[PDB]
Amino acid sequence: HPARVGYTVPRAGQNGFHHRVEANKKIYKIGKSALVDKANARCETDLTDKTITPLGGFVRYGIVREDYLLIKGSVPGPIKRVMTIRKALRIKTNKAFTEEVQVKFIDTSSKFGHGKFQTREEKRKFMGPTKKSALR
Amino acid sequence: TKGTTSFGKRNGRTHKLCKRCGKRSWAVQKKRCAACGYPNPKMRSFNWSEKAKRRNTM
Amino acid sequence: KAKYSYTPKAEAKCAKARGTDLRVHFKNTRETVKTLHGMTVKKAFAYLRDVLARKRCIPFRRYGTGCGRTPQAKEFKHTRGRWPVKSVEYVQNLLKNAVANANTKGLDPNAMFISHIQANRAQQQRRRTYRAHGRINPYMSNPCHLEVVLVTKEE
Amino acid sequence: AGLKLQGRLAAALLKCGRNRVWLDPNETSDIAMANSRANVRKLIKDGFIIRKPVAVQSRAR
Amino acid sequence: KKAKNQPLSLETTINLHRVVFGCTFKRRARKAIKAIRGFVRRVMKTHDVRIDPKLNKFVWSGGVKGVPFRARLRLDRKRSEDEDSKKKLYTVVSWVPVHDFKNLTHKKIEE
RNA sequence: ACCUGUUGUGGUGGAUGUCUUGGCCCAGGUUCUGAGGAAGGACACAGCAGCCUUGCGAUACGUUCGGUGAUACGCAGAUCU
RNA sequence: AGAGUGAUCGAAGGAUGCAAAGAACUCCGCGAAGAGGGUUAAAAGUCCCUGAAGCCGCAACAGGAUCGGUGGUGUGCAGUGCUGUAU
RNA sequence: GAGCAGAUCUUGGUUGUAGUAGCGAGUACUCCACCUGGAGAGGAGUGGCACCCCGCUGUGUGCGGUUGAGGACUGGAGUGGA
RNA sequence: CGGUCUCCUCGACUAGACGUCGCUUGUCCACGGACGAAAUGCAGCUAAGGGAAGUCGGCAAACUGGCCGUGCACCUUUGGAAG
Ligand SMILES: [Zn+2]
Repeated sequence: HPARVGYTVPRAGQNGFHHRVEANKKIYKIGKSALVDKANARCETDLTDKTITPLGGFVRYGIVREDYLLIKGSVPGPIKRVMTIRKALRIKTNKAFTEEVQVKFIDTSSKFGHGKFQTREEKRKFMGPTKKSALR
Repeated sequence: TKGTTSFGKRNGRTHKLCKRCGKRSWAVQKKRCAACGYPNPKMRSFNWSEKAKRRNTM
Repeated sequence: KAKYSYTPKAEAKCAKARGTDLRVHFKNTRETVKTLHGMTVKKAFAYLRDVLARKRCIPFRRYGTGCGRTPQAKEFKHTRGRWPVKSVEYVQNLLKNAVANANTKGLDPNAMFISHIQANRAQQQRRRTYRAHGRINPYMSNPCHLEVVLVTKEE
Repeated sequence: AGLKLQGRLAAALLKCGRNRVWLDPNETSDIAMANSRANVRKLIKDGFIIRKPVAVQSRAR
Repeated sequence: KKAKNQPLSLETTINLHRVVFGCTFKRRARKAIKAIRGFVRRVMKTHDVRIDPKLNKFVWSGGVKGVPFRARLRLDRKRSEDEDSKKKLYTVVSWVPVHDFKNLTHKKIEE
């Protein structure tokens, strides 16, 4: 008693594809379109101009070729999914909140596998003349 | 065990055809028909079964 | 005898076919004919070809508890539909006999439509199924009688 | 059963077994009109029925 | 009139490893035959697809669960070659032993 | 479309009504089996017959003879006035 | 018949028609059927006198959230009969 | 032997459940060909066409059996032979 | 998918009539098909760090595993224990 299962009892069913709002996400970088910059993912330390698309492209996505944002952490949904980004509502006044962020390094290595190299030229210089390159 | 699996060992024949009553009631081991009692000259018949008489009457 | 449950205004403008002890599941033939009821003869035959090819389905409106939902049941404002193959083939034979009867009566069958297609539960034929713990249960075949009238178009 | 009788008779006459008998697929009709061990003998003489060489269990290894 | 309905002859490489991937081992080769049928149907726009017994032999050359990763096929969309009925195109898909699938793109016979 | 209902109709079903070469009951008569082989049980026997028959026994759905007097019959087939 | 090794147990099962006149022939189909066309007083069609209830299909019509029910009550509205009916 | 609503009543016929639960041990099938009333698949698919012919369009991973070509199982305490 | 008497019984690995695979013989028959195939289930496996803290209870699973050489304790009925 009560002689009915309640709404509070965990049952099996649909998991995922719910509408969620992930609040308080800091923007770490706004990079310009790669068609115009060609060096958008270069930072104070990098010596080669590089674009945020990694080696072998983003897995299941491709090249990034528009103005990109670097959100901190994870955002809902898969890739290719449309995320509305609103100005914050649950506003704090920590330094974590009101902190200036400068990116010193952007990892553009291959996410399809384990990428040891941040640049195809780095990969060349490490793995120098191969059979396919010496045949080209 | 008792049922399905011991019903498989049930070959053999306690009774076979009797030559007086042609019924499969003749016990093989003790050569005695279980229905008419063949070896003895009288026919086996008891008053406690009218049906059994009915099935053999003249 | 030979008595259908459909009175036509002019049976000189009709075509009739009947099937008895058809050895098809009734509950599927019922839905088949209920879908086929008002269609023209050409629409009917094309519909049956498509149901066979599984491109569109047969909605299971009444005798369809447990039937699987389909996107092909949107044709009839329903969601549960199937593709009853043996009954589609038997109703194909039924309508083919009715079309032959039309041709015999001297009638364009392509002008007629299906008026009063119908199915009935025939006599059930028993079999034995063998259940746990030494029980026996029946397997009754549930066959059907079929009948169809085609009535020529009125324009 | 299309050529089962002919396969059995041929297995007998060839002393192998129906799984080593080869019935000509391009002579299935004349093979099916066999009807007797004598006609199966004729077919075997004619080449429409063959004793397949025993498979290999080589011992070189 | 459509070229869909004319006799044709393509030589094309089907990649069967996209097909038999994550598939149940005991059913890989049956699935590869069904996929060859669906492939040839999508390509030659026919319903009569006839697989050569030598192409079946090749698909089964690894047994089940050992299907080759790709087969060079020859799709010949053929006239019915004998009938009393209507046109009724059909395609006999056979096997082309190539030993090397390098730069082997689709080809047409007597273009 | 589905459901509920009311009619009409069609199916499934075999209740009803009517009957009956059957039973049950009462009265009368007889009780008449067998080693000369009984009662029962087998296996046989028909042009087409499996079953049944208070049919029959290698003379095998029948043999002699009497009474009757033109059929028998599900098909045929020669005997019969 | 059937069941049990056996001693034993032991059912269900009647009705075409006056007469087989037992459904010729035609169309369609592989065929059964079916549609015609017939026999017959009638299909009474070898399931055969009749064919109830329960249940089911179909068509027509009337409604369709609510134990706000079945049923009762008093009207109403549609459909449907019945009885009487002055000059 | 004279009235049924009941007796876990007797016999018979049924209904929902429900086209539901299921039909999941013994590794496994595939291709061509022939056998078909049909089985590479249509009910008069559709436009000319006035049935022939020429076009277009649709066809369910597809019944059964048997040769042959493959893939596998039994693996001699056998799925063999008595 | 139970039970039911006897006989014959090949090659390779191996101690082998274990177990695994193959010639001879026989068979592909068990209702199937699609969809990578939800949840749950019955089965097969894995799993970091910890290692019975789980539980009535190390239940279940895991560890070990054949052979060769060296070698082996308490206790003992002198045989064993003992692989
Ligand atoms: Zn006796």
